[PDB]
Amino acid sequence: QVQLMQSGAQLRDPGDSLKISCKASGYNFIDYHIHWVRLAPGRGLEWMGWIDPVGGITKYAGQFQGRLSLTRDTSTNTLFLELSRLTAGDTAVYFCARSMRPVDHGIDYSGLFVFHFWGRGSDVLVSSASTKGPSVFPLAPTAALGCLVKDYFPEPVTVSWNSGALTSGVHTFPAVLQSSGLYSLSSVVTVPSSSLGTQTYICNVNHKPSNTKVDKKVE
Amino acid sequence: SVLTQPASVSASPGQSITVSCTGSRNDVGGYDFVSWYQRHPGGVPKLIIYEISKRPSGIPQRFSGSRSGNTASLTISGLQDDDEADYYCCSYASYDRLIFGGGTRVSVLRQPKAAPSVTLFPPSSEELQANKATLVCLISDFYPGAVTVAWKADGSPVKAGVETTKPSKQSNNKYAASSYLSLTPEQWKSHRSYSCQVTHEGSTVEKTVAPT
Repeated sequence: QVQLMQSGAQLRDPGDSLKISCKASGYNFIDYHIHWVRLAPGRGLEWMGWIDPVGGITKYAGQFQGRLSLTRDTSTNTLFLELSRLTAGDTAVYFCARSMRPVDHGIDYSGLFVFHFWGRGSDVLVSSASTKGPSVFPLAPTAALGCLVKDYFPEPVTVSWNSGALTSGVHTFPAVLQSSGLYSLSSVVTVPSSSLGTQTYICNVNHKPSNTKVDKKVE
Repeated sequence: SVLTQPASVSASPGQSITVSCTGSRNDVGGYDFVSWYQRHPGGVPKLIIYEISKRPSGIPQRFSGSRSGNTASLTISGLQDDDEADYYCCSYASYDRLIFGGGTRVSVLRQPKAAPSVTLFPPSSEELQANKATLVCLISDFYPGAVTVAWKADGSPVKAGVETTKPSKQSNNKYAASSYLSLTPEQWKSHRSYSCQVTHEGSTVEKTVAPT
């Protein structure tokens, strides 16, 4: 019956604040410390801090000191996280989680140190884009050749080859998100070499959000 | 601080694996408050072990935890498909801190291991003329879906400007990933080579490109 209901995903500008909420039910709200933890790319889970619902006392992890504020509204059983001055490093999934057991002050703190029930997570992306069309570059060369579809926002992009005629050996990779907050992907085709120079290869890129339709010949 | 875990481990159904979590006397070694969390791709973390070796409700005894010195270990016997996940250790740290490990991908092998095909592209002439440079490392057809990528400029490690994707399941149940190194053109032309190094199941594949 223990449930933690988090607010949803968000897209935020660098320099904005992130505010998320977590509503608790199925237990006596004031008896349990609440933790916030995030899952950030290239990093594992990262503990952010805890809050005591009794008097609102908190403890913040070192890296969030001076930019994190955890609060609570007891009358609505709701917990709030406010994270200030966002950067690209704050793109992550944010979780609230309940401590295992109430604290017995001066006697036992063991239950404070375990995350037992978890919110569903708030998937956050920090980007100051703004719709933006990609720049397309050839990836010059069985041999492998491609197109780099660089710096667009938002998803998606579609790539075909030779006006749709070429499909075998085509591998269009999932996009990466750069610290600029812009997406890039590559599409690669593996062609019989000897057909090289004999055959022309053109990638046809479409980014509907910005209404860009680019053809790029790969020499 | 980040407790140190291996990047990945794998085994077949019915077998056992162990994941280590190495910390210090001010955390794993200093207190009996070590816990482990299981997280499925796209999923929510779930508590598996607490106080080093205790199991909460709903966890079968084939999951077990231990500690030796500053290193905690999670062992999973009788591996099942549901066990494929990222596992994170966590410890209390003095004073009034909690710290996580970097996570370990446990894979439950359901087809043979397959090493990654790696293709590295240098920056295009057109991109350089736009006063920018990107190296593109494409990684395909590997199984199971766990890799790490490191970049070298000449003989040295390069950490700045690297963005790497998570593995994505392909149609054929193998995986694909990619890594991008963003450089200034000056930076690109100032070295004699750049390398993309892809590690998978303990072996590293390396591709190299040169500005000249």
